[PDB]
Order: sequence, then structure tokens, then C-alpha cells
Amino acid sequence: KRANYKNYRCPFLCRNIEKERTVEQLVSRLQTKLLRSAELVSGLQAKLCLDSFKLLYLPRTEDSYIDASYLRLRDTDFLDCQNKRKQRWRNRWESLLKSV
Amino acid sequence: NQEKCINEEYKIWKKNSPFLYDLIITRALEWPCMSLQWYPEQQIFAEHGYTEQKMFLGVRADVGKYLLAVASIQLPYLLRVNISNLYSHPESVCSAKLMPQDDSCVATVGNYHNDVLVFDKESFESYSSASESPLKPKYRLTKHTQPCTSVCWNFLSKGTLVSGSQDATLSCWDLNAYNESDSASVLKVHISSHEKQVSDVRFHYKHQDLLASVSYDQYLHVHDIRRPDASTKPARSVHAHSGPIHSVAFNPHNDFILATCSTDKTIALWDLRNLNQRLHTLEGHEDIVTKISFSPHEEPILASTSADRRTLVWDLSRIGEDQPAEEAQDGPPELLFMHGGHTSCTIDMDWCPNYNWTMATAAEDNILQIWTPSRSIWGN
Amino acid sequence: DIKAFVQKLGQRLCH
Amino acid sequence: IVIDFKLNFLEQIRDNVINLRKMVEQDEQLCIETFSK
Repeated sequence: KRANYKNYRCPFLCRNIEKERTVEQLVSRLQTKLLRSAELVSGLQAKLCLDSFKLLYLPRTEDSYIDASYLRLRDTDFLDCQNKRKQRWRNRWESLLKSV
Repeated sequence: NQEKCINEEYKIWKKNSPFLYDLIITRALEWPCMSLQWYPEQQIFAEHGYTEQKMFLGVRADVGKYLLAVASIQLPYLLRVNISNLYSHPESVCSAKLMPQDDSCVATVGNYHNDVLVFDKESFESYSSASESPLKPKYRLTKHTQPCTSVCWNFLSKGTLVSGSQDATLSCWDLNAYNESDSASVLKVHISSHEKQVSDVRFHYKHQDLLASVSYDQYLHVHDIRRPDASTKPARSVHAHSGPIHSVAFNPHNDFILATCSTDKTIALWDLRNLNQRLHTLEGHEDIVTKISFSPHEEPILASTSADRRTLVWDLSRIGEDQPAEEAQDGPPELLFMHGGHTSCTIDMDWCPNYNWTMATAAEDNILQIWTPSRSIWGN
Repeated sequence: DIKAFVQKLGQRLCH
Repeated sequence: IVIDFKLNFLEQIRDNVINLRKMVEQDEQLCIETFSK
């Protein structure tokens, strides 16, 4: 890179993408996540506004990615695990939090 | 000086997405969007897979020239977003929201016009596709003095409409008693409690003799319409905020939890059994927070949106967990997901009521995204 | 094997 | 004499990966025919 413009904060939350050890292994994981994709479309285009450097997305154009596991999700332990764990822990923390 | 920075952030976000989302669709639109709501149930195509969803949005095609539109989404039955018929609304629209009892009734209010416009299926069928003059409202209701802010329908007894105008006073109409010979009998009641701009008002799902509203006078007022003197001083008037409040969101499952939100960058979650001190002030936003919506699939999963151009999905269950010091830099343990694929500020977001963990966020630069966080984030 | 030679050569000389 | 956007980064990454595998197969077939002579 360089370090010479930048009021960057971040797009995303670095906790969310936690897998890997090196950084070239991170890049390899992205590549094999794109090659084995279940859908990948990149119609979306845009254009730059002169002397007002904003993007102008030309209409009717869209982009769409879908990963392979998305179509492999079962809705039996989906709500079972997520919703049951969540609601029980939430009732517990609500009963405890409402004693002050 | 700041726009190319935002473009770099968008490029980084777009290159990183195959990590955060298991589905994300960005269909560039034709006009800015200012409202959103999904149609309740869905027509499915089993052998075809691409089940069809619909949602009714508004637009601001040009200055003063608004519109209304319906869109159709192509989600797979475990994919473009096609615009359907337009409607060319006569005035502004910032509260176009269909009622649950039937998926055809409409109520809209503009940011500049001082009266609510209620529409019905007859107004839709009567709409000829020439309309040199705009659509014909099923009827208008005019009692306020200055423009109104937000609307919401009943959820237990069909026919009434609560609204907060610029005169700092609420007014609830009843539509089943509407008669054009006497348009002054549509006022079920009107409440005079707040002093400055009332910016939001909502109803209750168990309705448990309830209603709620906020304002810019730093107050949260919950009323009870069954009371005789409920028009001058409400039932509860808690002064629980620092800046102008922006929204309110009841909870679908548990009828006690509430949550408010102001420019304090801190949505404050509330309990109605003892409404004197906030249960746990949330933080994580770095500018004015406008939208706060709960999940109609889980109890604590809240979502908020702000002027920092990010959508924060929370998990209220984790208030006070044992997390490692490596990850405690990103923010509290409540913060569960952040969406920042918007080069503009999202104007309205909404959860889809049929698919789990799906949301639709309408940007301001003519964008509308449908996204689902990864399983590795809400799973275990 | 003449295709394993090429993979070994391409990983030893990858940088 | 004198003389008289598409914003596709995922597609670009996929492009590059498949091109690289193309090249690898190319030389993998070159050495197959050369090394037997």
C-alpha cells in the first residue's frame, strides 16, 4: 500500500469475517468462495458526476451474488437453535436486568 | 474531498461481501425511495423455485411530483427486482403503509400537505392509465394546521388511523364512521400533550389499551384512549432522552418491551411495568440515528439505521457477556452486524416477514438492496 | 507425473 | 506530412482466477509433449 484523502472508518465489522491465519490464505478462501458460488451476476454499472464525485447508478441494472450454502439451509434446526436459544437467554437477561 | 473516500469504502465493502452475506441483491432504481413494506404472504412456484414476493414503495420522481409503485422480487424457495404498475400519487408521500386486515387499503401523508389521504381498491381500479390530473383519493381527512409526520393502522379492531402533525398534537380518526355529509365526525379523538414537533407515533400489537408517541420536546408519551381526559395530559410522559427523538418500535412477541431513539446516538430500550429508568442504553452509532425496527421473527433482534450510513443489527440477549479483549474494539457485545454497502443514507429499511434474516434497505442515490447476513454470524 | 513436476515447480516458484 | 463503472470486482477476481488456471494447463500440456522427446 501507501500511507500518503483518508477519513476511512470501515465498511464492515471485522469480527464477522473471522476465519483465516495468513492473508494469502484469506485471498485463496475468497477465490474458492467465488468459484463454487451458487449464483453470481454483475449487471450493475454507474457513472461519475463531473466535479461532484458521486456515483450515478444507471437504472435497470442490478448485481446479485448468492453463496452455495444459502440454498442448503434447512428450517428445522434453524429456528430451533436460533430462536430458542435467543428467547430463553433474553427472558433470563430481562428478568435479571429488571431488578434494579 | 469526502466522496472519493466513500467510493473507496464502497469498493472495499463490495470486495469483502462474499464473507458477510449469503445473498445480496442491489437493483438500481429510477427515483429516490421514501417508504417500504412487504406484502404479507407469498405466491410460490415450487418446481420453478423462484418464489414471488411483493412490496409497495413510494418515490419522489421530481420536485413536487411524487408517485407510488409496487415491486416484485424473485427469491429462491429453499433474481431480479421487477417494477410493477405505477400510480402517480397526487401529493407527497412519506407514510405509505398498508393495513394488515386486508392488503389493499392505503393511507399516505405528505411532508408539505396538511391533510391525510386514504385510498382504497376503488381508487386503484378507477385509476385510468391516462390521468392527466393525478389519482383520485378515496377520501382526504383535514383537521391539522401544518404538515403531518407519521401514520399507523390498528391491529385488533379494523378502522382507525392515528397521526401526529406539526402542531405537536395527535389525532386519531375512525374510518368506519366516515360520512362526507359530516366530515367532522371522523375524529375519534385528538390529543394535546406535546409542545413542539411531534415526530413519531405508533400503535400496539396486543393493543392492550395502548398507544405511543414522541416529539422534539424530549418526551415519550404513552396514552390510553379509553380514559375520559386522555386528550390534555397523557398517562405516561417519561423524559427519557437528550436530543430530538426520531422513532419508536414496539415488540411483536412480548408486549412489554419498547425502544426509543434520538440524536443521542443511543437507542434506549424501555420496559412498561416500571417506566422510569432505561433498562440498557445502546451505543455503537457515530451520528444521528433515525430508523429503529424490531424483528417480526425474534424477540430481541433489533435493527437501527443512522446518518453514519450504516445499518446496525443487534442481539439484545448478549447484554453483558464474556467476550475476549481482542474483539472488544469493534464495539459492545450487543452489536451483531453492520451493513455499509450504501454510498448514500438509507431512507427506509424493512424486514421481510416470510424469510428469516432478510432485509430490504432503500438508499438515497436510487438504490434498493435485499440482503441476508451469513449463517456464520447468526448461527452457533 | 509430468504434471506433478509442474505443480511442484509452480508452488516452489510461486513468489 | 502531419497526421489528422460496471462496478464488477467479484467478476474481475473470478476472471483472474480462471485465466491463471488456463495458463497453468497450457504449460502443463507443453511439458507433456516436450519431455517425451
